[PDB]
Amino acid sequence: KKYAKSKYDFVARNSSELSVMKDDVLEILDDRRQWWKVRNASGDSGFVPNNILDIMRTP
Amino acid sequence: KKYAKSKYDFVARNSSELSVMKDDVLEILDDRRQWWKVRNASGDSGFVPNNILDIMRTP
Repeated sequence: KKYAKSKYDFVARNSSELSVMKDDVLEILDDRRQWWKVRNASGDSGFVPNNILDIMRTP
Repeated sequence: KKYAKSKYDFVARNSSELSVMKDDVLEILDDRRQWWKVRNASGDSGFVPNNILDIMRTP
């Protein structure tokens, strides 16, 4: 059972994000695995775990 | 534009998560800011940026 407290307010820019108020206590899920917000080829947007993604860059 | 390629498949379990297939090319949003999956006092699940949170621990 991992917990954290929000130091600042956070307003979700859309329904896929979660709004929180300063001092709110939250339970951290998935064992702190980190996520990135991404958009696919068809314009769909959402969160994906970043440990299975590889950044693409010029050689 | 910043892009990443998925190395494995990922099946969304929530409407805020985006299902992806191996080899899919995704556009990374929010300048790669890192997010955590959390659950609030109300029991709702969601994503919040991890840099506004202070970890909490009991001695």
